[PDB]
Amino acid sequence: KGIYQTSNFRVQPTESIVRFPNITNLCPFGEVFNATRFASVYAWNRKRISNCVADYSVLYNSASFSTFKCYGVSPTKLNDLCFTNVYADSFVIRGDEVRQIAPGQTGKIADYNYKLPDDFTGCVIAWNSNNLDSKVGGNYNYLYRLFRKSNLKPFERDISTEIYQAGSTPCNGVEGFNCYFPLQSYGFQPTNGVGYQPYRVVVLSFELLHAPATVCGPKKSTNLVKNKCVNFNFNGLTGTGVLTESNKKFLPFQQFGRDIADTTDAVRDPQTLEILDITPCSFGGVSVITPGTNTSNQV
Amino acid sequence: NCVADYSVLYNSASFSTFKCYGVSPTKLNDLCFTNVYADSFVIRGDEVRQ
Amino acid sequence: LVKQLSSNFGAISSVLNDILSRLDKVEAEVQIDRLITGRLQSLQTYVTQQ
Amino acid sequence: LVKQLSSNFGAISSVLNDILSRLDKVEAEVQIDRLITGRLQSLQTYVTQQ
Amino acid sequence: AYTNSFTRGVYYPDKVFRSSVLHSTQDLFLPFFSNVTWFHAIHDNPVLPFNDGVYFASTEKSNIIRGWIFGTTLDSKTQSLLIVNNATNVVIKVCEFQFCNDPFLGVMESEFRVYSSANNCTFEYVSQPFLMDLEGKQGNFKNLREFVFKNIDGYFKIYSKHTPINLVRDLPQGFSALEPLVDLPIGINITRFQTLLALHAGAAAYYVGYLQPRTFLLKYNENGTITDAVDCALDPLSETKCTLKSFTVE
Ligand SMILES: *[C@@H]1O[C@H](CO)[C@@H](O)[C@H](O)[C@H]1NC(C)=O
Ligand SMILES: *[C@@H]1O[C@H](CO)[C@@H](O)[C@H](O)[C@H]1NC(C)=O
Ligand SMILES: *[C@@H]1O[C@H](CO)[C@@H](O)[C@H](O)[C@H]1NC(C)=O
Ligand SMILES: *[C@@H]1O[C@H](CO)[C@@H](O)[C@H](O)[C@H]1NC(C)=O
Ligand SMILES: *[C@@H]1O[C@H](CO)[C@@H](O)[C@H](O)[C@H]1NC(C)=O
Ligand SMILES: *[C@@H]1O[C@H](CO)[C@@H](O)[C@H](O)[C@H]1NC(C)=O
Ligand SMILES: *[C@@H]1O[C@H](CO)[C@@H](O)[C@H](O)[C@H]1NC(C)=O
Ligand SMILES: *[C@@H]1O[C@H](CO)[C@@H](O)[C@H](O)[C@H]1NC(C)=O
Repeated sequence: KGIYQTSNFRVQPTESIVRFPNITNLCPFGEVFNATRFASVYAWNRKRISNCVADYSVLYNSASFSTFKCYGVSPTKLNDLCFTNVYADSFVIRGDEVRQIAPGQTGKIADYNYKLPDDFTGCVIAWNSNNLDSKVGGNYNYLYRLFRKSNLKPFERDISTEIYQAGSTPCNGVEGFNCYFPLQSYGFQPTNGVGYQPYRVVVLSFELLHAPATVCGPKKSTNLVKNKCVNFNFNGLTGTGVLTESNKKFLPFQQFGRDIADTTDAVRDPQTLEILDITPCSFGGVSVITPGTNTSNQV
Repeated sequence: NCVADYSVLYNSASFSTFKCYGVSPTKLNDLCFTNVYADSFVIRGDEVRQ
Repeated sequence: LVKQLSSNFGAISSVLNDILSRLDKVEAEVQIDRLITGRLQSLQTYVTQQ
Repeated sequence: LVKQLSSNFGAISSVLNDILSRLDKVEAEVQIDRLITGRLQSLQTYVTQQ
Repeated sequence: AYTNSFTRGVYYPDKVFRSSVLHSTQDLFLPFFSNVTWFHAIHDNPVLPFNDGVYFASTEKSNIIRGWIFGTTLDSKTQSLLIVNNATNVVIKVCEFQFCNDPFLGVMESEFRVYSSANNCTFEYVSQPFLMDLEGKQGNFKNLREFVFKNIDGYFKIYSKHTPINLVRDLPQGFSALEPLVDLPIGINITRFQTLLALHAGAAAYYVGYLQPRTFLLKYNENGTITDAVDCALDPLSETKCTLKSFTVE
């Protein structure tokens, strides 16, 4: 006989709400992966991808890439997720060095011409180019830096051509002992070994939300229903709760609000710039008040 | 009884594999040892993993 | 106790939904386990103090 | 409590400086996390008993 | 000369809305009551080091200060970010600029002498047209315009706030938070910078401070505006305030 707390009532959502920016443009991935000329790794290109609808299933499922490795994100979730900006770092490297384009890795390339952050979120995409970039008599248009005074911080582009002083002797452009150039090249030939063939590598740097999003996956939006418990998705950030009107004056640069626990407090709708409070739908403990089962089974 | 330099062996682009346990390849320049032993032999390629 | 929900405990993010919405199962289960261990420890500390 | 500083808790070494001086960041952070979990648990046990 | 930085150099660390809460964050902020250098442009535009981020502020009445130059050698040998405000369109370029012996935007305007060559350029941006002050005027200043310029892992982040003032001698006493405005992905190693003054001489002043990694306790009111702040390393009392996460100490 007594009162026991046995379970928890939680209202379930009735319908889903999927919200994304109302953009009718496709992201120009073809002009980057299928390009006439790639930049050298010492002077790698960084193209900004923004204000468009992307589709990462085509690039992932296509059986043409030599490598497809993602950090922070998983390749099958990119269709749901959306970003404020995407940057494509495009350059050619030697095959055995593909392993060096990574956070936490070291070497002469990772430190001198293309360094990644150790918290990098995004994907390293690579494929061989033995039938496009390599030539007979070798390809000498690809230069990388062999010597640097210091090691690169993440995403620095050291385009300098200053002559290296391998000793205390000032060089001023002389090519002798203790005076070498930092620029060296590969001779890519169709007859060279696998590890010595050119590879075209594009690193996709993804910036999670912190501002209005412009590059979102291929997912259609739905209508928004207020004052009901719903399973919502606002620019890829999902959760369950009741969406209500609010009096919170967000500044033009603020997109999301947060509570003490870092959960979302309110969101600004990406299509109509209004603030919706998110209050998780009503819940509570369920207790059973009962006489002992030796008397009655009524509760 | 000597001064070693492991940056030359590590940075050289000639080794098929360079795998270290207990220590990291960029710290070997700072670290020092009572003795180092070099176990030298030839194996078949597919057995390198063994 | 509430403030502890903001901690990462070694995970990529303190928000569970943000982990689940970007990574698939295999590694995500590891990231979730990190948060479960930390948050469960937080509750045990709270209950002991109470 | 002091004796607990001598425990490895699954790490390659109980001495934090000995981990940091031989391994670079990526795996070392894991080895350090093992010691942090063990030593933090040791303090919580001490405080609870006190 | 130099003056005492009176409650300035605080910006919103991120773009998340919070209200009626004191939130503790560690970032590169201008320390409270730090010393900031006072420059004059009557009867200059020297080169200062760029390091760990720079706080810049100016008080204007005739738009004398119109731009900034950032880089390492500033002599066409390395990449250098150039920001120019030419009264109509804001122009941002990242080129290996060959700079003039004395860069300036002189007066209406018929001289554009800040550089001479722009080759091997990797980025250009132009904002919308507008109109700005271009006449040489006098009197008490009306608008104090504060900026923060910092470079983290290749992203050049610019924060700013414009506010009316009625004060010429020094910084107004009061409190005001700086919102973010621009984030430029450039990837350039910046060690020095220079400002650009409009010369007819001028009569305006500007301030240069430097950022350090400090922990701040930021107070967001019910309207989500930062209304106060504690520099957690300013003094023992601020340290106490940080420990208790409160602005009142029993
Ligand atoms: C923006 O979203 C609304 C939602 O109904 C849609 O009607 C409108 O056409 C969208 N804008 C564009 C340019 O398609
Ligand atoms: C690149 O070209 C090939 C064939 O020319 C095509 O199948 C592939 O989809 C293209 N890539 C992109 C990203 O459009
Ligand atoms: C940036 O340039 C300065 C020269 O003023 C140099 O000392 C520093 O090492 C450079 N940074 C890097 C990462 O090389
Ligand atoms: C509870 O059940 C036992 C066994 O059936 C019975 O002997 C006892 O009297 C019951 N208690 C009450 C209050 O009826
Ligand atoms: C700033 O420096 C100047 C000279 O270096 C000095 O006279 C002045 O008192 C200093 N102010 C503060 C607040 O330290
Ligand atoms: C200021 O310089 C920019 C640089 O391109 C130019 O586009 C703009 O028209 C100039 N404004 C003038 C001359 O008023
Ligand atoms: C710019 O790139 C060209 C490419 O041919 C090169 O010759 C030149 O030296 C580089 N630097 C400058 C300052 O033009
Ligand atoms: C918050 O904004 C409202 C807008 O009407 C204003 O009346 C109120 O005074 C603001 N809060 C404070 C503390 O001033």
